[PDB]
Amino acid sequence: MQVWPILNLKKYETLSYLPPLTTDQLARQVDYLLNNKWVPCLEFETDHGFVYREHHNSPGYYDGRYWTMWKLPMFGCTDPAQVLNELEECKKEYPNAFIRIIGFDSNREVQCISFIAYKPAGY
Amino acid sequence: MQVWPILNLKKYETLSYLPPLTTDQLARQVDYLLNNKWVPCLEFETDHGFVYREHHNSPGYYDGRYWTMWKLPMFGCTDPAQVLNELEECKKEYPNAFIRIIGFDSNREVQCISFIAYKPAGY
Amino acid sequence: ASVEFKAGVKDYKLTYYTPEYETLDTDILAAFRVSPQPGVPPEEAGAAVAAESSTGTWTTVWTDGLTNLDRYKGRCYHIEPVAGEENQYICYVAYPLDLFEEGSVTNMFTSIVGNVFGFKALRALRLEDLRIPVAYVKTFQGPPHGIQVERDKLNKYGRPLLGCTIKPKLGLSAKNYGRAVYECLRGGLDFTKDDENVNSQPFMRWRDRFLFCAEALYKAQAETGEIKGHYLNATAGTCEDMMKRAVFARELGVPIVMHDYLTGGFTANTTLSHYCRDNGLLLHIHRAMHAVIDRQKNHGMHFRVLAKALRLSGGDHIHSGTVVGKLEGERDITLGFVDLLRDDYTEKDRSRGIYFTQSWVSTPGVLPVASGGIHVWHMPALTEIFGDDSVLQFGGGTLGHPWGNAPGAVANRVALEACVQARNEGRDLAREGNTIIREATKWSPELAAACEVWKEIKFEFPAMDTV
Amino acid sequence: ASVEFKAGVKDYKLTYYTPEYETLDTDILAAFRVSPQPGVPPEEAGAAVAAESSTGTWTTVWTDGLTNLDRYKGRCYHIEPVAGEENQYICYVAYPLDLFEEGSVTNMFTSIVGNVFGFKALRALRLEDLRIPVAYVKTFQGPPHGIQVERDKLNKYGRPLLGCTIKPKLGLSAKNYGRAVYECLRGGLDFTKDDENVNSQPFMRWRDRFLFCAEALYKAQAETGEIKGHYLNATAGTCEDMMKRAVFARELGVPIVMHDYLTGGFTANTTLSHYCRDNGLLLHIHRAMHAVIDRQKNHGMHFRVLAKALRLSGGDHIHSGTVVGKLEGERDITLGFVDLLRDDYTEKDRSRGIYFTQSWVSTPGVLPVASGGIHVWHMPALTEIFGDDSVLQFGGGTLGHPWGNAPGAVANRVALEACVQARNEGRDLAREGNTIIREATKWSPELAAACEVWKEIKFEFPAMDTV
Amino acid sequence: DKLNKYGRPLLGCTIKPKLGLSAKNYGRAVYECLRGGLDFTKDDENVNSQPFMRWRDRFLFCAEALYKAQAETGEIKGHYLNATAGTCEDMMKRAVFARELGVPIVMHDYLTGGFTANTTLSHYCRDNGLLLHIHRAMHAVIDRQKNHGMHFRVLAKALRLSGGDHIHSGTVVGKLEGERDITLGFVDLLRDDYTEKDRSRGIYFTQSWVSTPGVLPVASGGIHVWHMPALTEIFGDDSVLQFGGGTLGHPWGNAPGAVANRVALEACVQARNEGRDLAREGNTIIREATKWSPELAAACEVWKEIKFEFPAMDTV
Amino acid sequence: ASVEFKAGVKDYKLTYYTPEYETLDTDILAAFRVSPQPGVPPEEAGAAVAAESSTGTWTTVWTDGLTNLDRYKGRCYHIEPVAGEENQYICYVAYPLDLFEEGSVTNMFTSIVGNVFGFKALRALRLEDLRIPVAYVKTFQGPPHGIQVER
Ligand SMILES: O=C(O)[C@@](O)(COP(=O)(O)O)[C@H](O)[C@H](O)COP(=O)(O)O
Ligand SMILES: O=C(O)[C@@](O)(COP(=O)(O)O)[C@H](O)[C@H](O)COP(=O)(O)O
Ligand SMILES: O=C(O)[C@@](O)(COP(=O)(O)O)[C@H](O)[C@H](O)COP(=O)(O)O
Ligand SMILES: [Mn+2]
Ligand SMILES: [Mn+2]
Ligand SMILES: [Mn+2]
Repeated sequence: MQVWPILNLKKYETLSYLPPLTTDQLARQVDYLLNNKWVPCLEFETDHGFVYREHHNSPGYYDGRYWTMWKLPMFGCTDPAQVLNELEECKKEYPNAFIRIIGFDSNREVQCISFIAYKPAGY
Repeated sequence: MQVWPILNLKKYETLSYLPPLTTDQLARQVDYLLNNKWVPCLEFETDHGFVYREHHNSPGYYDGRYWTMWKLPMFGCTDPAQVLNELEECKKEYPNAFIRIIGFDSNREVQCISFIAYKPAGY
Repeated sequence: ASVEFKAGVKDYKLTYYTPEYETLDTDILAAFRVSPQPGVPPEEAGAAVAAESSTGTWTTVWTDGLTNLDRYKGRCYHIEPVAGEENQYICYVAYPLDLFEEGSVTNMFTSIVGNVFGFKALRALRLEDLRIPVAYVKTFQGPPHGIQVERDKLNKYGRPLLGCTIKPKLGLSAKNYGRAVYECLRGGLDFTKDDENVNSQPFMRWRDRFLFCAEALYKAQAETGEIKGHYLNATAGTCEDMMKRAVFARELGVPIVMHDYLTGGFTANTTLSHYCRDNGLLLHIHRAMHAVIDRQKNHGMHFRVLAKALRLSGGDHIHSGTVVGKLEGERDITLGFVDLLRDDYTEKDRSRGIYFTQSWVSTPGVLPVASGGIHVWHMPALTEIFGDDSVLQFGGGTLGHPWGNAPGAVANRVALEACVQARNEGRDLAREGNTIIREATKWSPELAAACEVWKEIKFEFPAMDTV
Repeated sequence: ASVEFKAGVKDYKLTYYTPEYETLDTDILAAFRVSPQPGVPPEEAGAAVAAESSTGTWTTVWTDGLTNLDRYKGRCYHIEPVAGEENQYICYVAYPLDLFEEGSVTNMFTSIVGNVFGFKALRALRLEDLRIPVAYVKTFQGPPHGIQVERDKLNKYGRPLLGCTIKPKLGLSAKNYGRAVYECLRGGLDFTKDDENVNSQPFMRWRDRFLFCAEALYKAQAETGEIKGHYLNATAGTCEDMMKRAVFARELGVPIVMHDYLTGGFTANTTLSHYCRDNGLLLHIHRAMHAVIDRQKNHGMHFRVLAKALRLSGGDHIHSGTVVGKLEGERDITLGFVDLLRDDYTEKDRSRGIYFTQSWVSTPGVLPVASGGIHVWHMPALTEIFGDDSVLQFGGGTLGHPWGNAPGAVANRVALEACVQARNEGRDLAREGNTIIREATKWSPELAAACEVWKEIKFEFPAMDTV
Repeated sequence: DKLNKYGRPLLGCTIKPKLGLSAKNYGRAVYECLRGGLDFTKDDENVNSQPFMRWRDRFLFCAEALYKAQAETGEIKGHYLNATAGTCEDMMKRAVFARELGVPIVMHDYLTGGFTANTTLSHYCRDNGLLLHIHRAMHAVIDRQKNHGMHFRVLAKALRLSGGDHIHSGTVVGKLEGERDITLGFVDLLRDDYTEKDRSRGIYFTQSWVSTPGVLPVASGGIHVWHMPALTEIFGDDSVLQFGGGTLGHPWGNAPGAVANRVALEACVQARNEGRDLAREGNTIIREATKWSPELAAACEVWKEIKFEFPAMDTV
Repeated sequence: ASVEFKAGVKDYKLTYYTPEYETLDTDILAAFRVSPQPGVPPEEAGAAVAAESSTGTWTTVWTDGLTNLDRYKGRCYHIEPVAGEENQYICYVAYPLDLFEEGSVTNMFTSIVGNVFGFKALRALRLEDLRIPVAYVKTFQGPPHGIQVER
């Protein structure tokens, strides 16, 4: 019987309960994104890693769901390496920021993929 | 006339005003738990050792009433020693956490014992 | 078939004394101590009580023929003479379930107790016990929260809960009223109390007291780190005013409010209890006026009848007597009705006052509250008599300490916890209670102070209501 | 101004027995009949009763210094030995005005009778009378309408009004309740009424009853040309339900509703009285459960107090007993609380039970209602005891008649008008009453038939609470 | 979007035992389940307001619990508070307090509650930003048999119209009856704008929804971690998977039992994204994840040979 | 008195088949016509109906130790075979009163009749009669006026 840790066990939605992603594994997800013809975008947040409710308590309302967009969504991106190169660029400009990769489906107008690409130190 | 202290006088419910418990005194308590046929269980918290109100102000609502559960209530336990070793295992893994021993009554479904059994340093 | 109408008075016993009757499980059952006037047969007296509390009157009415009276009539199914008494009897009356309005303790008392005690033919009448059938019990909401949910909401386990009642009873300003609550609560007392007579008055208006009491209880809770309450009195002259006070306490987020159900009346209490259920508020019940009804053996209603009614009407706490304090308390009688308030099932025990077996079909329990002339020396006896599921209230005990409230609270908290430890470790509280108190004085500066002020104080007067 | 704090248990007589004190006109005064436990001085008993009903606790509290206790403390100012009784004294207590919430009968009883009646130190306690100061009387609205407006609203002058309780008490159907009301009212009765325990029940729900009683009432009014009323019970387990019944009666446009103010409670009764004044609805008050409190001389609370409490809370009618009927009422004591209900000023009279002089500063009178085991032979005596301002209610008396309700109603109306006529011509109803009844049987067969049935029926027993 | 959960099926638990728990133990159970990685917990369909647990107490305790777990996980958590009741008034009082609590999701049983109360509640949830989870209880009284009754696809289209954000769809592989091709058909009716007629899947008519939002299919009932590759492959990412016995039956407790189901699902999502076939590699994908996850490794040992295989009463 | 928690599936019949049980007057009784699938014993099917209508699920859960399941469990107290039928039986299930919400037919049906009818192990299920206790009857208002008042 092993007790699940209660401290510093912050999580990051999809794949965060899995072992940390290798660079090859991160590329695999970006390929699953591109093969599904979903638009890749990069999103980074420094101030608030996780959700909070400062401004309102209304059902469905939370703060911190929105993050800052890196550049623009890469429409027409046929190459996985652009997403990878953009990640390294986002990392170098914002080393202390969480960064995550999101996939846009135009037909359902919902993100189909979101996973954390980079975590700053202490995380 | 003596003035009761203001600061660092946080308390821990039942037996907290009493002088600090000898290992013999703690064992006599869990012996009282087991002889009443209540089921022992152990609870730990690090971040919020005292009650607070964050999410609601409604009557009867408070935060920090819920602590984390160490393993599972020891159903079928007749041995105080097993309870006592279980406290030790919790402490080694959670030295900075408050830890309490509680006892469950199935007939009334109410905890029939709660007492602090370990405190982090400074407390 | 039908029988002809014949106008005139007939003896009650002809239709309302039914020794052959086998009580239905749905019937409400009533245990009456009956003292007939001279010349009245015991059977006629018991049948008169059952008649004029159910369907009968003094002369024969034709309209009886439109209904099936035998179906609806209250019946005296047993007469038992009282020990060591002449011309006093115990008469058992069974009332059919249809006579009673669902959910109304008001209606139940109106029928069972409304006119019978005034009858010229009876020297005296007392209602000792009521057996409420489970099917009637289900129609009431009961305590808003009850024993289990209240402990869970306050996160307080393993000991009796502790309170003090602010004194002087009347005359304190709102600011001073609050200053008292904080000082009391920081010393370790779980609850502070508005006095039962404290509503809204020229010396202290209710909203100011509600507000100031709120600040004090929260400040004390932050210092202690233990959840704290102060019972705010919603007892008022009108329902509108009663509600107004209940809504404000809901705005403040405080946990507990109180009502005097007898002086406020059952109708108002049920209404409040329904509001507390809906807004998460604990409801503490004070039994003011009960002694006008329940002190005397020969006449009145026993408190076990009124305690039952409050469990049905609704309350999370109800004052139970101390046995050892200033107001009257009989250990064996009290021990019976503390179980009737607390448990689901109680066997008839004539030695403990219970005339019928009563079952609550999981109606929540009421927390018994002990208050009135009790000090730290009383703590071992109290903890044994009432057990863990009780609330102990030391108004004079807390505010009578020479060092102050916060010390006076520590003394009672140290006393109870030391008593609780002993019982857990196997010491007998009755035998060693004073020795347990005496050890605590050696390590506790506050508890020592308390102990010398009240060592000699004891209330030992002969009791007026014995089983 | 300030004296030291010493923690300790003092005699209450040190602070709360003040035989020199002069009662202020704003004070509430109380006469308690105090029976101390053997070995308690009478002065300590008086002081204890004054202290724990005002500002006192068992041991000395430091907060007492924060307020000006002498301004707020209840005071035992006169102790009088009750002749013929050892260890019984009449203890007069005064209470400062500021102790009371404005307009709350609830609050007043809570202080005066809340906890004191159960103190071990006293064998028994009884509150015999209260002097309520005019300045507090002015804070209550009082009766919604009162004697003058109700005679004016109904166009009824020059005689006691006439009522009838529908029997069987329980178990009639709504439709049969209405057919009963119509026949009773078409025979010359002014009012019919729901029994006190008739609320809403599985055999008859209220909205059906109200609806049927409305039709019957109006049919009776058209045939007679005389205004008619049926008291509809609004008593209920909650105030929401109480209002729901009151609201529908207003929609029905009926004249009068009824409440059981002890079993429903003073809080809900005050609510209902204010709705009645707001909607022009008459309030008839049933005194159900008073005899649990007031039957006995040694213990409890005399009806005088509860009758004054009602005048403040509010009711246009209140049952007063019959003297001659099946329920206990002593003529001389009944005459006293009748004038307390009906008149603007009543000077103190120990011979009639009145311990204090009471003024009502134009608070309207309450119409006293005599009900229970009275028949046509009682009519001369009833007219004499109660005068023109009363309501005479015959339940068994109407429905027990052999020809039916409508003949039974004619007997009672006829009996009454013959008594009024003879009284007005100068005859002594006491001496001549039977001659007047007999005279009227010569031209009224309805009365002749009622008289043969009840000719021997008397209620004559030894009393339990005489002066 | 409101919950900020993308890329995978959502995970739920049904608190057990079905009836009998106190309000406080309901909340300890909710907190332990939610902190292990489950997105949602839920009131069982029969849990309304009862002598053993009154709703307002439940709502409050469950609210404190989901906020504790959400604070420590960094992830939005939800508990379906049951609004089902005897009258619309009682139903509203329950939905009203949920809103005061600011919680994300409430639930109704629309067939035992009825369509009139359900459309009332649906309209309240839209007005107040509340998600509505619909339990299809009593349906099988109507739709189990081929000769008599209504098929659940009629009742499913009725719920999409009445209004619901979730509807129970069946597990196919679990303890309750569902045929894979039929369940695939009414799921398309629940999620998409257009479904062509497919007699092989029980679709007798072409149906268009004219941009009415889709409903999330919910799979619940006797499923465990070995069923996870099959559920993920059947239902796709737009679904909710609910493990009651799967979480609470775990031998280490609810938090470990939650971690097992969250680990298992994400290992399937990764494998599927890498191109592996969940139907063919399901056992190896769970098994490979057991080497690094002890919680997953414990649950597997307990529910290894547990399957639900029986003749179906209604096949195409 | 506690029993140790053991994780894993057990048969329904061990906990929820009680031929010995004597029904209380507070209990709700239900008469189910049960058609088990081939290879399913009648006792298992009757006990499965009770379990999944009241307090049971497919596998053992630890939370059962906090409550008194025996006070709250529904029980198959009797099983009688149907005339002229094979693998069809009349199963009698007793549900305690506390399981049900006062005044709510919705709750009564959600427990008794909510999920059992879809179970795979069952070919068919019918609910024939309900014995509603009088204590539960009293919680309901019933007809607004009824036959007498209507006439
Ligand atoms: O006003 C009072 O006397 C108390 O506050 C106690 O005073 P202390 O705390 O100062 O002793 C209690 O309400 C009484 O016990 C009521 O009697 P009962 O318990 O019979 O209802
Ligand atoms: O319920 C009854 O018995 C009555 O209707 C009288 O019945 P009958 O008229 O049929 O005798 C009255 O309420 C009693 O007189 C109570 O009287 P009170 O409170 O005034 O003493
Ligand atoms: O009561 C139950 O059994 C469940 O809570 C699942 O429990 P477990 O997770 O412990 O199996 C669900 O309500 C059913 O899955 C609903 O079935 P459906 O989706 O067919 O309506
Ligand atoms: Mn008091
Ligand atoms: Mn009457
Ligand atoms: Mn379920």
